[PDB]
Amino acid sequence: FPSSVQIGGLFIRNTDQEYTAFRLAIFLHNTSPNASEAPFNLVPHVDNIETANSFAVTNAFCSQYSRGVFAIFGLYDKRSVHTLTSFCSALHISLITPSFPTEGESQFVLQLRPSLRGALLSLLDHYEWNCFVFLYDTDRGYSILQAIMEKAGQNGWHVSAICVENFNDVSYRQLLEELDRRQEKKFVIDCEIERLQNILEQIVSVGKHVKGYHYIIANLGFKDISLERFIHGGANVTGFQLVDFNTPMVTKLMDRWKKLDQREYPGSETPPKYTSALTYDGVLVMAETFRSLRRQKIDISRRGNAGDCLANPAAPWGQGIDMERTLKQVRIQGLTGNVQFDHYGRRVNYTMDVFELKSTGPRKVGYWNDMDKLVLIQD
Amino acid sequence: FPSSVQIGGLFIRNTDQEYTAFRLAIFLHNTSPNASEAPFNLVPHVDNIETANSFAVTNAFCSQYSRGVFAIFGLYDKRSVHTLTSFCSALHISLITPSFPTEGESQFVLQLRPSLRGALLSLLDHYEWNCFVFLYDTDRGYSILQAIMEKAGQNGWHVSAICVENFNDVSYRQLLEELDRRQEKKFVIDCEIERLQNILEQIVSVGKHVKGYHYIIANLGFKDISLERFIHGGANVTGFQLVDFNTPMVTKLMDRWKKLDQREYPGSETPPKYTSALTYDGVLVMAETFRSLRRQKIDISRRGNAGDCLANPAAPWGQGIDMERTLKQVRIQGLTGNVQFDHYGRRVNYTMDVFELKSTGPRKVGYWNDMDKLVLIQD
Ligand SMILES: *[C@@H]1O[C@H](CO)[C@@H](O[C@@H]2O[C@H](CO)[C@@H](O)[C@H](O)[C@H]2NC(C)=O)[C@H](O)[C@H]1NC(C)=O
Ligand SMILES: *[C@@H]1O[C@H](CO)[C@@H](O[C@@H]2O[C@H](CO)[C@@H](O)[C@H](O)[C@H]2NC(C)=O)[C@H](O)[C@H]1NC(C)=O
Ligand SMILES: *[C@@H]1O[C@H](CO)[C@@H](O[C@@H]2O[C@H](CO)[C@@H](O)[C@H](O)[C@H]2NC(C)=O)[C@H](O)[C@H]1NC(C)=O
Ligand SMILES: *[C@@H]1O[C@H](CO)[C@@H](O[C@@H]2O[C@H](CO)[C@@H](O)[C@H](O)[C@H]2NC(C)=O)[C@H](O)[C@H]1NC(C)=O
Ligand SMILES: *[C@@H]1O[C@H](CO)[C@@H](O)[C@H](O)[C@H]1NC(C)=O
Ligand SMILES: *[C@@H]1O[C@H](CO)[C@@H](O)[C@H](O)[C@H]1NC(C)=O
Repeated sequence: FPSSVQIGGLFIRNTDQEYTAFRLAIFLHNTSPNASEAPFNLVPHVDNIETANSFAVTNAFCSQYSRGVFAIFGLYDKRSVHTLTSFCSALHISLITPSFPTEGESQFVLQLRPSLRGALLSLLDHYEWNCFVFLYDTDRGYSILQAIMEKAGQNGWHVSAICVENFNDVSYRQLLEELDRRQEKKFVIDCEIERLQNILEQIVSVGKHVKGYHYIIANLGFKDISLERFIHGGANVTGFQLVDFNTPMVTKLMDRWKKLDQREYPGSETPPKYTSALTYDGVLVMAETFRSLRRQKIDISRRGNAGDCLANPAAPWGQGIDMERTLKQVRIQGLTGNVQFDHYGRRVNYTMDVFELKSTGPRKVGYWNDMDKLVLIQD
Repeated sequence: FPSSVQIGGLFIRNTDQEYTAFRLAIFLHNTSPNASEAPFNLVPHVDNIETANSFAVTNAFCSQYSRGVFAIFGLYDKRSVHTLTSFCSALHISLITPSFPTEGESQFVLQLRPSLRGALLSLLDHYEWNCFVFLYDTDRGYSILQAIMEKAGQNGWHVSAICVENFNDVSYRQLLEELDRRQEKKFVIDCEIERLQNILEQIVSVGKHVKGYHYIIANLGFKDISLERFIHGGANVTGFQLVDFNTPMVTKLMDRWKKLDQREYPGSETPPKYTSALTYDGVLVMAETFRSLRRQKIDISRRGNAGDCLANPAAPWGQGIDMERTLKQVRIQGLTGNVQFDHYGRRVNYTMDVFELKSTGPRKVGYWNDMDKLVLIQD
């Protein structure tokens, strides 16, 4: 087994913090005082691309492929998910990603991000929502939209779905205005953080951040966002929190996170978002995987592969099958809790806290896990 | 100007008829008795691939790119739209496609298929639908879904959206059953032809093909499908028909179409579907485009380009800009009527007939064009 293991790093636009987390995890691994933890070094070959279109991601993949990576830690969006996952499976180069889960690809894709679908639907039931509007964007695909619209159709919900991509201050006013005329009181928001911040501001500019309005934020990082105004406005706001900041592992990470040079490690100036936590865990998963391969006595090597992604015929890495099988057997504790997978490479046996906004600030009102579903606190 | 022009042909799964149309148009061009029509020959370099995943489409593109094609006539689906359009724009190789329109790509993509969005929404208004279910699949993206759900949210429609991908006879029964319990009477169906045929059968097995049920079929080929049972059942069925079979141009095509050897030209056994008509027009558009380039005295050549799609830096074809600009200026008559485009490469100044199902069979009840919108017949 090699003393150095080559892995790919494929990051896209506005993922500075995630890359900072990637770098920290790798540093902590390579400088570990524990020979058992680090019998090999991780040598990342990284592309940080700002466009993230399909052509550029394909070129990045092929560049990493020719540099002989055994696996790729990679992010994608709607525009690149298909090429990246397709090239990975075709060539048996395992993809480890913190990006939105995707059912299509079923081999060579390990999806660190657990599904929010069940939790979100369970929540809507508990609250007995029947008429609400769904504000959203499509950067992370259409799964949540489809899940909501299907649940709505089977339950006689009157849901008004509205895409807010490319809305300006005017679009919103009009949007928030009409909304005002219909007297919409309940909302589910599913957007990128940047867009989320903006919508929330608009709602506050509108004065619908007061009681009694209710907002459910459909993401895994309730605490990643500033809700000060809503805490003061008095509106209901519910969300999910995958990362538990009151645990030793997260605490220890935070201890180091706060000491990072914010100029050299952009994104360290704020606490890690859930995507950054997922990225850190991804490195933990890869480290465990290579330790396992080593125990299995599988001397991973890509010699003497041509290194050409467009080679005809395609020449898939023969040891890729072992890598992929071993990845999915990983079961470790991470920033995002129990990290464990099914054969499709999807997270299973996981939990997330459910938070509500109270005067005192965010308060935990329960949790959701894939075995018990929604469990609220009660005396 | 070369006497032979190299073009790409990228066809995916179950596109036999479309390729048959492609071949016929090219044959009719190369064997034209008219020197003005054919001052050059069209030399297609074709890939007919059965999987149609992103890896295979990228490899096909690169193979055609290295064979020195000036443009590519290509089909895609949700899985390949991004790679194909991305590679085309990056390398200034114009894509001419009959596939579902896509707003993202704004250069080097000419979209032969006109939008159905306005027509469909106009239709729902005319009929004053407020409560209906939307049966659909996602092979052609989510535009129609989004358009419906947004229109619904702004108009207080109670729409129940249901995706039917991967439904079997059991899924449908349950589906059609529950539907029965809710007493759903009105439906919009937006699926692939194969899936459409199947749903329609299920509905007939259910007995909801009678009066008074209403079905709106959201596609451009009302006549492409067998509705015999519904003609007899007595249900309302409305749809759109882009190709006018009672015109000299279509008639002449049909004259030759029916004489095709159905073994050598699979798909000729039935009348051309609207996608096949679009494919034929695509060749007409390319022929006109090359005739225009010739008049402009633009001696198109890709010498001595490396021919490597993954070349760094990317070396876009310098004459690609002219090709792309000229494509979009094309204005000709085709099987699908007036073929004309805006600078985004989208169809404009087009019309489609609106058909209803009557005892006598399909009867035209009006039309929709992008200037007049919905115009119904009335005494
Ligand atoms: C605001 O959120 C509170 C959360 O407490 C909602 O009240 C809860 O509703 C659930 C389900 O209806 C009950 O099981 C809890 O007992 C309720 N808690 C309390 C303290 O009342 C409330 O419905 C929401 N109100 C609005 C206007 O959105
Ligand atoms: C869910 O995950 C936990 C680990 O986070 C699993 O608990 C472990 O189970 C093993 C047996 O396989 C015990 O030996 C360990 O002591 C447990 N660790 C704990 C409790 O921290 C649990 O088995 C998983 N449940 C599933 C997969 O159904
Ligand atoms: C079935 O379709 C017929 C189409 O004629 C519908 O009747 C038309 O409705 C439109 C708009 O309401 C009117 O402008 C036409 O004058 C109507 N035509 C006729 C002949 O009545 C009818 O509403 C549909 N019925 C059902 C049950 O779906
Ligand atoms: C819509 O398309 C038709 C062609 O199908 C255009 O009609 C032509 O207009 C030109 C002037 O540019 C006339 O010289 C031709 O005689 C017309 N051909 C016909 C009527 O068959 C029409 O201009 C287009 N309208 C638009 C683009 O607004
Ligand atoms: C050393 O690393 C191995 C593998 O990660 C682990 O089992 C062990 O607990 C570590 N030892 C210490 C002292 O942390
Ligand atoms: C010959 O082709 C040119 C260009 O397509 C066209 O303008 C002309 O009408 C054609 N002539 C005949 C007789 O069809």
